[PDB]
Amino acid sequence: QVFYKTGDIIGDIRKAYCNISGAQWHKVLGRVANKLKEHFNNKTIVFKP
Amino acid sequence: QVQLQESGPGLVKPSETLSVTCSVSGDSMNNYYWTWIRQSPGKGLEWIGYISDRESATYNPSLNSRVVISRDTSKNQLSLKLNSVTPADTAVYYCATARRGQRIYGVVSFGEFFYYYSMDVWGKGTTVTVS
Amino acid sequence: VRPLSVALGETARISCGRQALGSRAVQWYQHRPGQAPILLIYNNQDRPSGIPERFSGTPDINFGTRATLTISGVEAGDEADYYCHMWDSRSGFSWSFGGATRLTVLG
Ligand SMILES: *[C@@H]1O[C@H](CO)[C@@H](O[C@@H]2O[C@H](CO)[C@@H](O[C@@H]3O[C@H](CO)[C@@H](O[C@@H]4O[C@H](CO)[C@@H](O)[C@H](O)[C@H]4NC(C)=O)[C@H](O)[C@H]3NC(C)=O)[C@H](O)[C@H]2NC(C)=O)[C@H](O)[C@H]1NC(C)=O
Ligand SMILES: *[C@@H]1O[C@H](CO)[C@@H](O[C@@H]2O[C@H](CO)[C@@H](O)[C@H](O)[C@H]2NC(C)=O)[C@H](O)[C@H]1NC(C)=O
Ligand SMILES: *[C@@H]1O[C@H](CO)[C@@H](O)[C@H](O)[C@H]1NC(C)=O
Ligand SMILES: *[C@@H]1O[C@H](CO)[C@@H](O)[C@H](O)[C@H]1NC(C)=O
Repeated sequence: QVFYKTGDIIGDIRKAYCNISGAQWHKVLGRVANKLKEHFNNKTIVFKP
Repeated sequence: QVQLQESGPGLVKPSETLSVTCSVSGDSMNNYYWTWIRQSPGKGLEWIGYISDRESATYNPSLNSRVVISRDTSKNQLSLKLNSVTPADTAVYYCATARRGQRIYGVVSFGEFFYYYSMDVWGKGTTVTVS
Repeated sequence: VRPLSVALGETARISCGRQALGSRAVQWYQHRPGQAPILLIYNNQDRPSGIPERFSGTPDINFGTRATLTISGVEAGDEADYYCHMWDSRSGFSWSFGGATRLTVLG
């Protein structure tokens, strides 16, 4: 029975990350906000974490 | 150009305050950071402590601010001052210009970068011996 | 201080005792005892004015390589205590001036 543990890294320590498009996300978010405004009696749509 | 000339007393009484100044011409506070070289005849090379342009004091971590650094910019006699001196920290006080450049290996927002520290001009220094 | 050199006509390829961990950037100086020294090569690729082509240049790509110092055109100046002024990412600040190496020339 073998157990694989995490070993020390070699080189420079770096952090993981995720790159998402600059303006395409805001464009799609605006369209989704418009659809939500249609389906929610024309109110202002607020997103929060 | 950068010209160097010290005005240290040359003699210090034990456990007393020092004021070792260096004369520099042609430049001002902001352009050059000001570090100091520790050296002596037949001795090692070290930074006991040095001042920033904004009068911030950075020292040897093992030293832990044994000395206090203050200086004067109008006279250009930037000063490394020693409090509670000892023969252990007896060294020639080179007045050294310090410049910084940075090597970036990863995302800047994350903080993944470091300065490669350049050492261009070394001071003449002055010799002080504890009585 | 540990000496390391070789007779004339051969390059004394002194390598820094420190091992490069992470990104590297080294500084190289021509020292003088008790006086003001200068710098020769303060980057893996920087070749400032007045520096001939005698120095080997290793670009800092494909991490795993070693920093080695080789010199030619030997004179009286180069016998002084060299200091491999290295900076690396993980080790942080190098309060010491690196491995102090000296060149011994006799004949
Ligand atoms: C996600 O997006 C982020 C930005 O939002 C992006 O981060 C960037 O990533 C690249 C590559 O990973 C970095 O590029 C680095 O740039 C520096 C200098 O510009 C280079 O340093 C030089 O390296 C050479 C040899 O490699 C050396 O000779 C030289 O001395 C070095 N210094 C200088 C001054 O030239 C790095 O080499 C280089 N990285 C690589 C791997 O080549 C950016 O710095 C990062 N940040 C920014 C703001 O652009 C990230 O990559 C994206 N992720 C994906 C998966 O796409
Ligand atoms: C986690 O801690 C252990 C022990 O403190 C480290 O093991 C040491 O590793 C170094 C070289 O990597 C050796 O020189 C030591 O002899 C090891 N110590 C012992 C007690 O074996 C281990 O490297 C540490 N892990 C990380 C990622 O730093
Ligand atoms: C993600 O990768 C694709 C293809 O490699 C590229 O076209 C796109 O620009 C990348 N994303 C970002 C934000 O750069
Ligand atoms: C609210 O917005 C939707 C879509 O933008 C629209 O169809 C609707 O007419 C708006 N409400 C009013 C009262 O005009």
